[PDB]
Amino acid sequence: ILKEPVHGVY
Amino acid sequence: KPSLLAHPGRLVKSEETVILQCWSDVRFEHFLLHREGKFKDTLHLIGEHHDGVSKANFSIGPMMQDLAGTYRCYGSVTLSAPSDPLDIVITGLYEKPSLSAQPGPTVLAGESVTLSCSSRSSYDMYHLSREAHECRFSAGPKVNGTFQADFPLHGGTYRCFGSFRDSPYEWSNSSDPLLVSVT
Amino acid sequence: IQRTPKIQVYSRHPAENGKSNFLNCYVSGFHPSDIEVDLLKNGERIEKVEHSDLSFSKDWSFYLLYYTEFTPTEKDEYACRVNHVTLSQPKIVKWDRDM
Amino acid sequence: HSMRYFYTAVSRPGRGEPRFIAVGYVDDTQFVRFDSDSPRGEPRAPWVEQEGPEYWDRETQKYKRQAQADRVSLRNLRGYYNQSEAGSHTLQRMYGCDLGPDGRLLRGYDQSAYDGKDYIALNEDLRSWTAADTAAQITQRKWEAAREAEQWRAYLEGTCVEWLRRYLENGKETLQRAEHPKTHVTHHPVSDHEATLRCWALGFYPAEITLTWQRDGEDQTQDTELVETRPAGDGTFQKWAAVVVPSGEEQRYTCHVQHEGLPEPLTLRWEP
Repeated sequence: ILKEPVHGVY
Repeated sequence: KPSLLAHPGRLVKSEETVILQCWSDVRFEHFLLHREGKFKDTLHLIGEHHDGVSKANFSIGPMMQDLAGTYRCYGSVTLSAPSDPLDIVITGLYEKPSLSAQPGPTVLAGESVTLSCSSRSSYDMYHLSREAHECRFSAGPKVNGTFQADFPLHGGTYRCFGSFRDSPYEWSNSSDPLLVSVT
Repeated sequence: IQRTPKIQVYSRHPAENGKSNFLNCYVSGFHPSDIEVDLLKNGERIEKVEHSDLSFSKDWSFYLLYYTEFTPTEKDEYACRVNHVTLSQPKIVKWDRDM
Repeated sequence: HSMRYFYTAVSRPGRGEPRFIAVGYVDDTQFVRFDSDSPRGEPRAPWVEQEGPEYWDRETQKYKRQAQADRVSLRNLRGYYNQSEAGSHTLQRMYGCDLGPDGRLLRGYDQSAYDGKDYIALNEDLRSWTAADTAAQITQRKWEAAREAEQWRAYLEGTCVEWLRRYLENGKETLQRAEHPKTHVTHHPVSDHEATLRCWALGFYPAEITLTWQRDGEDQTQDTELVETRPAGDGTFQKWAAVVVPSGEEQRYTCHVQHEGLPEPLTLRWEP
């Protein structure tokens, strides 16, 4: 299952 | 020049929607909304006419980082002067700071009140709202590991937000509301 | 960082003239990910060629498998044409049925 | 066993929005793919084709959101390095979980590269990052204010492990069953006094293999030509190892094949 894109903006 | 207003305000929480209202006295039959920022855009809307006011309601969708920046609106009769810039920020991307008041939240009229926004997170900048137009750069790390700024300041509820210099339109979660009672 | 691709041309199964098979071109070790890979039958681009989805190794370099169904003969020659920013000209590697 | 995800986002300056490609593996078996260039999460193995249509809608949604976060990330990354608008740039991320013989977590990992160069990695404790350079320190600082380290530690220790063990049950007949290699040796003349011996390993899964040439039982680590392990296309792998021997000394050379799907190593010998 995919990791939830939360606030992972670089 | 036309007028550009955010409803309910230019501070939009992530994943929430805001409406920018572009309205004029001149009868324009079309309206342009242009964002300058990380990702630029131009939005086209027909334009409602009622009592000599020409108006369009741009709906800015689930707020994301690419929709944040400086918006301008224009009217055409088939381009007008630009409406003054409207900076629309996104908030809620980072952990929320702590808002304090020395001497205390309740003072008597005439006592100088100062607000301290602080966090363990290394915000470069801190923003003071009540509506927001106060930005004070941070100082730190403090021995505590805290990054903090002070806003020398009748009455209201205050929030403060952190941000980083590279993205001036991307702020932290709001601090808990602090109510300054000037009695 | 720019990395020239490694190219291997081969079959899915040992070549047997007259039997269905798949002709593969494995390109790996390359960076950036933009790569042009053709499979050639007697010098002519094969038109229906598929490839795997982009992945990369631990050193961050990419790899892709291009492949097409084919029946080896004794009369036909096969190759793989790779083009990449690190290449002066397109690189052709011929299919050796024992490599 | 492990589950790893590979993101590749590539800016197309003036050729559209950044292309985002993602693939998910369970050991050496891909099972999912996504390409922003109607972008859909798609199964690539039959044991995930058995998740329902709500699993896949959720999957697609996260994918399209990762593509929108990567599009902003690459716009930030170019800003950090004062890079121009016209140039294409690459953002890669690999993450996932390993498991131990107990079927529970051994290690989690999450590493990123910018234009092929290490950028930020999650430390083993799954609480902190290492920043490769000063640009990656801005990202670390934002991820720490974002409280990302925990999001990831909840992924890597919880849902990454739970879904790997569910994938491995769903594919037990394919994923938990090593396929040993089919081996043979070929022979070619080399000039007037020499000859090539080529040791072949085909049809093996997983991809970890060791082929070794032995002269009288001595390792010929030097003077052995070892080709990269290559995908066959049917889910199995191929590797050969050649050595150049003198004509007439071929009988002294043995090829040795080591693969976890084998209860004894394979020894091979070309005989004339």
